[PDB]
Amino acid sequence: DLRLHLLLNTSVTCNDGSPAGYYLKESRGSRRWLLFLEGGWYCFNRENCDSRYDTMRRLMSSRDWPRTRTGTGILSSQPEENPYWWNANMVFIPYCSSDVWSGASSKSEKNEYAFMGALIIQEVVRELLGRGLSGAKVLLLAGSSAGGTGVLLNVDRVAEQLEKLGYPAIQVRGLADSGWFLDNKQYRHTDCVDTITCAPTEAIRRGIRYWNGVVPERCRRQFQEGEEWNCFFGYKVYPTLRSPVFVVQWLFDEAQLTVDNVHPVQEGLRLYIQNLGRELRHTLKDVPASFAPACLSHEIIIRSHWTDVQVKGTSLPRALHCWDRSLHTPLKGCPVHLVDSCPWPHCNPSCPT
Ligand SMILES: Cc1ccccc1OCC(=O)Nc1cccnc1
Ligand SMILES: *[C@@H]1O[C@H](CO)[C@@H](O)[C@H](O)[C@H]1NC(C)=O
Repeated sequence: DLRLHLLLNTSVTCNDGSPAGYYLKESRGSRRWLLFLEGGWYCFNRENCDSRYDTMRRLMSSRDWPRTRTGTGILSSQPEENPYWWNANMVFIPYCSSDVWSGASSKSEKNEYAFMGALIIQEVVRELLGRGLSGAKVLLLAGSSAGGTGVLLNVDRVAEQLEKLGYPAIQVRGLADSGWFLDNKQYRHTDCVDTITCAPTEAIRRGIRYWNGVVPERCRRQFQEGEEWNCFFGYKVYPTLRSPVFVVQWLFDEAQLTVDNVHPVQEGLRLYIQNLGRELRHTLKDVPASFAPACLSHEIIIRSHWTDVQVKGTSLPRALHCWDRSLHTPLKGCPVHLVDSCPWPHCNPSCPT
């Protein structure tokens, strides 16, 4: 199991001011480190954050966290469950900031909640250097759903932090799972007046101001003041990134469909769904490290059965291993770019049931 450590710097906090933290299982023979960001939506104003505190409190506070957690999927230490990185040092960072890992604002006389996601990642990295990370050769920052978007927003900052601290030999890389969203037209639509009616772009623009949210520097410089919300969308931020990033994305992601107001399918909805798959596939055509099956699902990398899905005969653990080999051009029988071309959910027989 992975063991809980609360941060020694207790000024870096979850939403309610309790200390943030991480779960760790060391592997002393290994110089590989996997730091995984949890997901779980977000909140963007006082009223909706208050509701989240009543019934989603573990995503806002460490008060009730358990002392241990079992590693699953890519966080498993058994080769049977994790063919890719079973011998690595494993870290699970709980999401308790409700800010897509972007925030840098403390609780104060002016702020009911703290939004410190960007500062939590930096503080975890700092405290791990004293526990073995100083001797690493590869640090893979991974994450699912809001945590996948968090990888995109934070991977280059982790790289800059380690360089400035004097560790230029640690190779920082990202693995973004189910965090690559489209700011597309919705299937049915409403003007932004509450949580359920506010479209992704309008909700993120309000959140960024509420959280004091920060985005990667090169993307910020392209879009400029007031337009930083654009950098939460993978196809817009990815081209600006310098660290290698592997992108895992279902073509018909369930969270994407929910934000699009989609739930015996007639012509209009058939065309909408087929167009969404085509648009997603278009955005990945120049992403050389990617895995994108034609399934209706959400998240995969910490699921126990993540080994089952294949694209063109290649599983996800195999694709990631091929990525590792490519970063030692293309490799015989060891592909890294795997995107389905069939146009309807479950046209791939390996999709999750
Ligand atoms: C849509 C989006 C774009 C960029 C960055 C983050 C985003 O949203 C993450 C998320 O988790 N959304 C969600 C909405 C309702 C129910 N579940 C999930
Ligand atoms: C605690 O965290 C803040 C914010 O990341 C940092 O600037 C500060 O120096 C830390 N405190 C100590 C004693 O390192």
